[PDB]
Amino acid sequence: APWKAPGPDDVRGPCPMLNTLANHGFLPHDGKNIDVNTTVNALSSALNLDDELSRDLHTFAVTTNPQPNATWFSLNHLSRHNVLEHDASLSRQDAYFGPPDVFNAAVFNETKAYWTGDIINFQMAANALTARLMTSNLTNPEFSMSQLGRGFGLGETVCYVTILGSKETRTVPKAFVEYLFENERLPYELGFKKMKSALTEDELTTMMGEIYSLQHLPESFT
Amino acid sequence: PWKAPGPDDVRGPCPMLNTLANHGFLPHDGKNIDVNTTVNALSSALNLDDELSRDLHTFAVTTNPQPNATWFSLNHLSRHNVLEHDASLSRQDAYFGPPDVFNAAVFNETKAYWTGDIINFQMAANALTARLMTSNLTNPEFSMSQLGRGFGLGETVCYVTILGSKETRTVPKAFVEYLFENERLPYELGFKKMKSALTEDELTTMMGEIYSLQHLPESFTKP
Amino acid sequence: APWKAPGPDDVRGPCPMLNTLANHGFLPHDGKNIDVNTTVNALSSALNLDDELSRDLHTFAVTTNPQPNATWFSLNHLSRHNVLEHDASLSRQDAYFGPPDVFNAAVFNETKAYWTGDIINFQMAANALTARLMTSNLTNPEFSMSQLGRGFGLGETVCYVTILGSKETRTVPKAFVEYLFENERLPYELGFKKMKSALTEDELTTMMGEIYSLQHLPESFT
Amino acid sequence: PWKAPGPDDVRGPCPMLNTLANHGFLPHDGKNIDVNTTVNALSSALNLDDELSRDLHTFAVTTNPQPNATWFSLNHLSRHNVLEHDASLSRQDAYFGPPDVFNAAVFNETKAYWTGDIINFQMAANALTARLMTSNLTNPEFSMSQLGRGFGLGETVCYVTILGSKETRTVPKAFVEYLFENERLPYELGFKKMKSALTEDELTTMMGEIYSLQHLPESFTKP
Ligand code: HEM
Ligand code: HEM
Ligand code: HEM
Ligand code: HEM
Ligand SMILES: [Mg+2]
Ligand SMILES: [Mg+2]
Ligand SMILES: [Mg+2]
Ligand SMILES: [Mg+2]
Repeated sequence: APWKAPGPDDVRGPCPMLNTLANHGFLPHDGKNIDVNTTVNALSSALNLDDELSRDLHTFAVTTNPQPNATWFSLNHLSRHNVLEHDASLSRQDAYFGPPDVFNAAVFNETKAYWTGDIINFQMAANALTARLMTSNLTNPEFSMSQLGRGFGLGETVCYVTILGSKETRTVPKAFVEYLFENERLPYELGFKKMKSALTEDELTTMMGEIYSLQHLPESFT
Repeated sequence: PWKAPGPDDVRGPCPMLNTLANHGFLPHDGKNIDVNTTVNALSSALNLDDELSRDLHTFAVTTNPQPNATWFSLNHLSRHNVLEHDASLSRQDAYFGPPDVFNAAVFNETKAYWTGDIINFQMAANALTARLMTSNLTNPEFSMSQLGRGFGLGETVCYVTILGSKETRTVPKAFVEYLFENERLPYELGFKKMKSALTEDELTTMMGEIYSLQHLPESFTKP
Repeated sequence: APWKAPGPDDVRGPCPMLNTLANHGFLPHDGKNIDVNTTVNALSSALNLDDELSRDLHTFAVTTNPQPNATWFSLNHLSRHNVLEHDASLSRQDAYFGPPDVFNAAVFNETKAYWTGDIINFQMAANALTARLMTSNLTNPEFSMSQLGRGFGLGETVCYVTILGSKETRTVPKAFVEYLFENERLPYELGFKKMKSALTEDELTTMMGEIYSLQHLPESFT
Repeated sequence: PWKAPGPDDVRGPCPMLNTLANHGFLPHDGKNIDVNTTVNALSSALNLDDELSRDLHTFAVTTNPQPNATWFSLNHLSRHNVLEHDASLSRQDAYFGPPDVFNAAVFNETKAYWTGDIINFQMAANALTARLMTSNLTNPEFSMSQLGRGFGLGETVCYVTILGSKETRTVPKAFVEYLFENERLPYELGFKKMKSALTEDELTTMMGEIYSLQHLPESFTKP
């Protein structure tokens, strides 16, 4: 598949998947001026997400554009700390410790430890998210996790399992996920093909609850 | 054979010594255990090396309140922050409740990190890491000395390699759940004691291995 | 593929591949009384080795049978230290430290470190063998490595790369090799199919020289 | 710009300081380097944090034979078993030859462990492990104190993360080969100094990471 790394005047953000889609040219390769038609059609073409889900993700995205009531966004808008970006990411530093947009191999090394099989299931995904939340809470004196941010993390975890893998079996090959994060390239060469049955909002919300139910966080946690 | 403990039979915070008492390898009432009793029990039931068993006994007797004692009883082992410590896999922290008896809610956290039918060292490291972070975040009196940290590493190596294989560094998950939940050796699941006795040097090496696979904060207590 | 773990009265040896072939029933599942017809036909059927190579491997094997001039062997005969079995194995302890027949995860952990890619090439294989030789030399006060034993190690390394992988490209997927060693099961479920062009003795000998040329051992080494 | 060293220009065992002298970040003759010169050179050429640069200077001046010196020259750094040590990646052990100049045969061993076009921390750990074992097996005067062991870890973290990325913990192999073989910064290969300055704490953390990926004997010197 066509793919090109970002250059000096291209922008990227904290989302491994949107970065990947820009690298492949499903989104503008420069990462800029992403309109709602582009978002819906890109997420459909690359990943077979349902339009409603894609449109709602776009609606979230444009809240990071500093222009009031904007209808578009750019990938670097997404990076601003504690808007959509949050602490306890799986592959990025907390803003307190470093720029929270770029891939960090040490953070990802922690996450990967909890993927203790060739196939990632929801318990493993829940464990990784729990670990990262506890690590941030213990080490970051500016740690914050709002109700919204907690929901964002649940959605992000459901997304890498079920959009790279199977919403039906709630599993994904570990290699697919490592490839996406480490390369910001879709794992086509490992055999990845987009899902046949489009992921809906209702399916995503249901599965977010499932991940939540498998986590083992302190009762006082958000 | 196996017999449940009665109200006069003392037990402690160690799932394995409790189990050995229930089978009569140790005195069934859990009391007055001297070094020959410890060594015979660990050798006969589990084929630990005698040097390791003797050194474990030496640790155990430090929990006896009586000075210059050469023996201990299982309830002595429950004394908080002598050999017993926070972030146990199957017991409550002493701050929250009695730290001797099995606690299903705590064990449910631990089991979540044992992802397959076979537990490996990464899974075991993950469970210990999670329990340490949970205690640190929830217990306002949490303590974990370098000594306690080392104790936890030893305990984790013990359930994997004494119920399982030091050679493959794995154990069937069902063996471990059976020991903790029943305090009975998993004979009926096929368990047979190791052919090659576990030595102190092997245990020490494997403690470092578990440590190396954990993902705790860099500032977190080291063993 | 049919496969069964060994039971109490089955015997196994220090060779991960012969153990595997017994588990699949290409060799007698009990590991006993392996005649030359069985060896040649099993290595052909499972792995497509040339008959001459298989016959010569059998001729080596029977030297471990304590019966003088035996025409057959059993897998546990192979384990006897410093006959065909040698120090600096990739997945077994040196005899000085432990029984040198069974898989050891700590030894294999060292070996695997040198397979620094998803595809193992000859430089990586040479590096792993070099590392294990140096580790044994440094730690084992009874370390021995004869000229024959050194040759045996070269052959063993060429075998896991080119019999699980490709003699043509001199590479093998790392996952195939890890699967064979850790499971003593052929990596069929990962996509393994035996080579189309049978491996010959001449090819093996040539490639043994290639591995040798890529190693970085002390000049004083055997 | 870059200028080769002449016969009056002293050089030492550090590929990077030699390189910085060749580019004139350090005095081209390699002499009389004070703390402001060190800090300016490391900041301007490589964007190291100033605290790290100052502490590196403090190490460097211990190699000056003159007591109470606040400066050093590059050849001072070559003094065996002060900061210079055995099992270097690109230099001979002092027992076998001068331990300051680049040695292609030694570097050929090191490069063998850099298996792809990109060097990661496992590859770097492997190269260091191999060189340590080679020196131990071949040099009858081999020495590796805990201090020297730590020095080696720091040097390995430095070529990966100062030429490459501390964020991804990788570097292009060609950048590293270019620095060692030419003692010239690999500008023509696309190298640009890091945007986020490397700190002492980051370096220390990554030294522990390299250590954790090495496969040395359990008895081998620890940092
Ligand atoms: C317009 C659509 C999308 C938007 C606006 C968006 C936005 C974001 C943002 C702002 C973050 C950073 C949160 C943080 O970790 O601090 C993020 C992370 C993430 N996104 Fe997206 N995303 C989109 C689509 C997708 C899709 C389709 C996937 C499918 C795999 C995905 C997977 C992820 C994952 C797994 C993370 C977590 C990264 C980490 O924790 O290191 N995203 N996304
Ligand atoms: C004389 C020998 C022994 C002594 C004195 C001893 C002592 C103890 C003590 C005091 C604890 C409580 C630590 C804590 O979790 O707070 C403990 C826990 C533990 N012991 Fe032992 N033990 C002995 C032998 C064994 C053996 C042979 C095994 C083999 C499986 C074993 C497995 C464990 C495990 C897995 C724990 C952790 C339980 C948990 O975290 O919930 N112990 N032991
Ligand atoms: C009749 C045929 C064979 C015989 C007699 C034989 C014998 C042996 C013996 C005695 C060893 C132990 C050497 C040691 O590591 O100490 C060994 C190891 C080994 N064998 Fe075989 N083998 C045969 C066929 C094969 C085949 C077809 C393969 C193909 C992959 C293979 C792969 C290996 C490997 C990779 C090792 C090294 C194990 C290690 O170092 O941990 N062998 N073999
Ligand atoms: C004032 C700052 C520095 C001082 C005093 C210093 C000192 C030294 C010394 C004495 C050695 C020889 C150790 C040995 O291999 O025996 C050395 C080696 C080394 N230095 Fe530096 N160094 C400095 C800065 C740097 C920087 C900024 C880098 C970044 C790439 C670097 C990279 C290396 C490497 C990779 C080696 C190992 C060479 C080998 O093993 O062949 N150094 N340094
Ligand atoms: Mg974040
Ligand atoms: Mg406790
Ligand atoms: Mg061997
Ligand atoms: Mg040196």
